[PDB]
Amino acid sequence: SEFQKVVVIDAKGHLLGRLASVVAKQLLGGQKVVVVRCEELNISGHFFRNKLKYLAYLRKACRYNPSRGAFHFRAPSRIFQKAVRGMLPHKTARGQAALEHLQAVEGIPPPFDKQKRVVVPAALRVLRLKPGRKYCTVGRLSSEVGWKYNDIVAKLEERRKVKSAAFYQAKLAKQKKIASAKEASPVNQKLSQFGY
Amino acid sequence: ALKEYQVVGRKVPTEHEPVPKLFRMRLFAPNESVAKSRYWYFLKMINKVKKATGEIVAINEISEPKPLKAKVFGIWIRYDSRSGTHNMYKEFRDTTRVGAVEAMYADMAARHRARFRSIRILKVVEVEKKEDVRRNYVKQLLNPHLKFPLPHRRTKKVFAPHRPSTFY
Amino acid sequence: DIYKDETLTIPKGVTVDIKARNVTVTGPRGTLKQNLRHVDIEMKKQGNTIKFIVWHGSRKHNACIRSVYSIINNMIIGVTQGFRYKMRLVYAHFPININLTENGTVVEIRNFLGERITRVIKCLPGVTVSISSAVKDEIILEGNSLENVSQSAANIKQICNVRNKDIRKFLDGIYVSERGNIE
Amino acid sequence: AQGHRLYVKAKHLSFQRSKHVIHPGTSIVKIEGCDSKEEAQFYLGKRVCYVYKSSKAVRGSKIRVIWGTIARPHGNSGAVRARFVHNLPAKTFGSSLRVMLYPSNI
Amino acid sequence: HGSLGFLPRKRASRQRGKVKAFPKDDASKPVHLTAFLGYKAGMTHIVRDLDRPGSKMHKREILEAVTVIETPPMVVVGVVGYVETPRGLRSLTTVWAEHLSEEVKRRFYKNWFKSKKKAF
Amino acid sequence: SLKKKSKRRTTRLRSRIEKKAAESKRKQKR
Amino acid sequence: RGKRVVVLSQLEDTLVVTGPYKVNGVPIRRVNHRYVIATSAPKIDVSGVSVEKFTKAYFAKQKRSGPVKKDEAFFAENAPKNALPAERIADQKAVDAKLLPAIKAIPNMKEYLAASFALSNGDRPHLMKF
Amino acid sequence: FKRYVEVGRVVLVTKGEYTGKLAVIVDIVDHKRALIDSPCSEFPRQVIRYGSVVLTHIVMKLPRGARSGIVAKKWKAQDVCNKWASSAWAKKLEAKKVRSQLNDFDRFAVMRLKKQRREQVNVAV
RNA sequence: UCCGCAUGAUUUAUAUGUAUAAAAAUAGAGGUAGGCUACUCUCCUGUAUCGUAGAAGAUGGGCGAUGGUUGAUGAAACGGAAGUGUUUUAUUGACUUGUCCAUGAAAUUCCAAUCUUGUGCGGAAUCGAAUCCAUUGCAUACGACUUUA
RNA sequence: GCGAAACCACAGCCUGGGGAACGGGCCAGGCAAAAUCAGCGGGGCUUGUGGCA
RNA sequence: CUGCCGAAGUUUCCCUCAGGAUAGCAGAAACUCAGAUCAGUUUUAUGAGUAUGUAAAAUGAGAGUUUCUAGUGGGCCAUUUUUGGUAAGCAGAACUGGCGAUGCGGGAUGAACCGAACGUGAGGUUAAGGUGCCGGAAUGUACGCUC
Repeated sequence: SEFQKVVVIDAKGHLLGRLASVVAKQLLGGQKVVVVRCEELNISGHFFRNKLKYLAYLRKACRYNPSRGAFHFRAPSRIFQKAVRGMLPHKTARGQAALEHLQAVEGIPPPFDKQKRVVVPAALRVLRLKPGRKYCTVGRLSSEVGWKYNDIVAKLEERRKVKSAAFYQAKLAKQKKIASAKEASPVNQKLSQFGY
Repeated sequence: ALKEYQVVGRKVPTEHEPVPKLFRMRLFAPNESVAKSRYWYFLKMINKVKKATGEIVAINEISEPKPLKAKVFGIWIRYDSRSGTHNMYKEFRDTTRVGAVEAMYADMAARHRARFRSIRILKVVEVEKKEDVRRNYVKQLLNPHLKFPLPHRRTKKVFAPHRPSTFY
Repeated sequence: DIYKDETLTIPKGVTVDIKARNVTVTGPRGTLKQNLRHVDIEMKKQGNTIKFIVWHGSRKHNACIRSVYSIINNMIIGVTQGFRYKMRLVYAHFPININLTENGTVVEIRNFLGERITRVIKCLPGVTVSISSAVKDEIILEGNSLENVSQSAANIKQICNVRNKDIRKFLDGIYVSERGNIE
Repeated sequence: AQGHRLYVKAKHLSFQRSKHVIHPGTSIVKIEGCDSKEEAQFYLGKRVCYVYKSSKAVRGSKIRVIWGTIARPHGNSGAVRARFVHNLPAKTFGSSLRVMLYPSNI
Repeated sequence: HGSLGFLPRKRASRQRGKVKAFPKDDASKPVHLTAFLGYKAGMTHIVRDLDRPGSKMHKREILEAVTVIETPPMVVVGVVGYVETPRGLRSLTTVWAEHLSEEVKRRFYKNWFKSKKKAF
Repeated sequence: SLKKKSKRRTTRLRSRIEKKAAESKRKQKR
Repeated sequence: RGKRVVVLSQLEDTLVVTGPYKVNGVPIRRVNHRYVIATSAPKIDVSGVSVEKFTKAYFAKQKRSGPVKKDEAFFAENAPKNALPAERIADQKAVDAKLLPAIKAIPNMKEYLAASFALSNGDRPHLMKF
Repeated sequence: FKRYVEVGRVVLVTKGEYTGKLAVIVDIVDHKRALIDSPCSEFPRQVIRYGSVVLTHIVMKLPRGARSGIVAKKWKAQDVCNKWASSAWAKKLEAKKVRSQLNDFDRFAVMRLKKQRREQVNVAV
């Protein structure tokens, strides 16, 4: 609704195609998008079903010089980028330029873990899929078809959450202090008639 | 939306029948013309009276006498199936007879992939005695202490900042 | 159907905390932590009763409500009475040699059918294997969780299966005899 | 220094088009903050502006401007139609435009 | 035919064989080196008593062709640390020694004679 | 695809499905 | 642009409008009504000041005597000293004398007019009731 | 839970032309529709769905299918209003509504007071 | 290479406030004090929170608080996943609406700061490699590759 | 160092589809980084089960 | 070079042959009646066993001619009938339209499918088909089915 220079999307609990469709529209709209925490993206359908959907992707390779053939990227960030790229006119210069405005990373690197991460309610699993419906995480689905960095990313995520929690405790301690001083001022209720 | 019409019709007076009998039926149509057309089709199929030989003497839209009293309706219909012959009876609970018919039509198009063409509504009846209610789902609705969590809460401004509560 | 119900009366089993689909059922015998995240059902704890509630559930979803009741009842039995499994060895010619390690959580099997492969099994957590003296050459598996004790009893039985022979004549192996509780 | 911006930020989305035809006569503008047609009635008639920078410096001023007018709402999601004196180049899909609060009627 | 595991059959882009894999690190074991670097001098043959039970020449003499490679003791001249990253190992830092002999300084130039010997 | 065949019926099938349906209807009429 | 100014008189096409020059420094000017947002701020009385002396010819430019005139000498002339008559300040000061008591009476008003209007992030004009 | 579709629960309408109004559920027509009514004169008794309401935390006793007069009398007796408004949830909504009606001059009034409020920044050393 | 004035300016998918870092579940989470906690309270998206008042932000005065606030600093601590920084600071010089006053804007008389090269400034210090020619043979159709010089 | 000719609408990656002939141009994809040297010449049928009374 | 008018594939028979004829169409020149003078149409009446014809009300149009003279005389597609028929298609006629001379929107693309018959532009509105993204347009509203 309002644009920023860059948007950092925390991609935990978002559906693959539901999020990739919104991102495809925002990129052509002319906005830089960073998708973080890709290895917790969700896809509808039970895990074995989607494992077959991706093992069929491994079957597509040119019979002459397979180095020419299709390249089946395994990282969760690369699978999400494949979804967006297929939802863009990448065979042009405006479609090509839309990819260059898209960043997809697994986990939250230090350049971005100190900024606010927004979510896309048009793609959130809790608001789209009926309860009891089977679904599979991209991070698990990559660690079973070749992606070999699942554990290290989980290891670094645990450390990052610890640091992020410590920051939040400090920020809450400061925030509760100013809130005490916020209510302490008398002018608060001589502006209360304005709703603030 | 549908509206309920009473249509009274008869064939043209003549020497053979100087005073033809009035034939009135209540039928549900979205508009005036559909009600007359459905009336002629019904009278032709049932009694064998030609469209040309007849004429409409009265058409009146009927409102719901108590559009705020929760009521239970039983609907007998003659579904035109793949064999063209099948009978049904479904129960509904709502406040307006047109509402029950409208809900029935959507129910037919869903559970039997039917048309407005294939459905022939025999009789819509108000059922008031609780023990005369047949269907299981409606009966369990009639218990006095009804209570249940809001089913399927499900709830431009893209890029919301905080994770939705999606709960209480 | 809007509301399918199932009711469970809780014995003196002390703590039945149910935070986040996770039940930490603790009784006099011990403590079992179990997860019920896989099902999506309502679990309410009203004093001496536990209410298993499904609102607007399909029959595929509804069938889980009895299963959840049954497994919670099983773990309640475990922290109150425990589970005991007696398996009787059967040897015709070659005695089956059994060695117990780590207070009976690992079983070593030797001389089965004359084989010199060392059939070693690690018992599932919370399962203790002991050799009883009142009845010769039979084994007692003790534990709090029925699932782990029963699966460990299954694991031992499937380890020593006769191969390429006849079930009709070579009917040798380890079989589960009795399925009871500590008291 | 936040005592400025008497305009409203917007973006150029495409030309008015069908799937296999484009008409560069009118351009589709997404006025940021507008999420329906009843809201787009406000900005209907305002002065939209595309600001860009060039190589040659005329007036000793590095900024060139292409003026335009909001013409009609386009769809349900609060996009509008704009008529710029010079049809915007196709390289400016996603480029940011300005929406002056005038001609004012509020 | 020919194995398909050894193509593209092209000249090696290196002269010293690259160790593409090192043994798994286990902290229970204390410290040791994992590799070395020698020069193939040539091969000869030997006679050996064969203590392999069940072999047809258990406790019998055989003759074996052996490769002799000369390995003068290697000199450690630096330490490098790699950090685990989601994008793979990444060389974080490098530290050297003071006295780097002329032998290894030559590795940094295509012409050691014409250079000003200004390395390090 | 994900299947053992192609769901998009080639225009031959889009061509001869309808006519063979027409021959079927003619057969019932006869 | 962005200033807040008090409308003195209603002209044929424009508004003869000024900010109190002692407050913000916006002299009496013609402004077309299409570039004005009429705020619902409390009204300032105008009966105390005469407004007939402001006519279209009163505000009009001088002649030009040709199609082209330029150069910085043309800039060192006029300016808000030379081609600016003293009678205009007499009118300007007379207006300020007759409006400052009204602006002083109601609070924040002199401060409100001294300030400048500007949009902020998340401020949507179609919902803002000015 | 905390929100149950009860005969006698008061709900906050979130869709339609009566958005923001407060009504009470009088009857349960079916799984997707309920009959609601309010003592407020402007709001007529009608059948509304559940996507167009949000359940509140107030449950007041009221017999099934009570008429408009009885519902209003029970609502007044049990003090439903000024009980709903006692919550901080209602206070947040009223604050939002009045803040929507502020004009430019009031916004500058808000400007000045909260800058006075901000500069206190008095904390123990 | 900078000091350094420049000097002409070159400048921005710049940009118009480049404003905002918990974590998890959604048949649930969080907060309060007291002794594993009984109990109280919060949620129902950001229309929120922070900053925002001035010759594009002038020149003075009074009152009130030890503050806010910036440019430049002399230092400590922490941040390796891509450390694009965070913080502690003491400092200086400002600025100094928290509050109230005085000067000045105008005939622009109805709309049309950062970014770096740049080119040089007169003052500082700075003193590498590769190939061909030749050689080697571990390599080689020719390039290339391994050496020597 | 000397030095041709045949041939030439324009060109030259691949999968599927384009009623046919499906192609090198069309459509949907896979993709796609200069300049070259030497070899090799590559270019919706149908099924596991007979006929008469 | 631009503009204007603009068919035909099957007829009228004739033939030794290919063809012509002959129409039809398109025309080119001369001359009646302001008419019941017509119609790829309906209606009423009327006989005979909804249709049939004749006659007359509706409806639209200015309606006739005699004369000479270019081009065409194929086929394909689908509908309706339709006898022989068999695993199964298949064959046979008659009719209808469309296509040849036809671009445009849609169906991913296409000789026939769905809309629409074209001077140069502006604006507005739609048909068919669509509104997640590619792609202009609701990640609309409501009720169900399906793992």
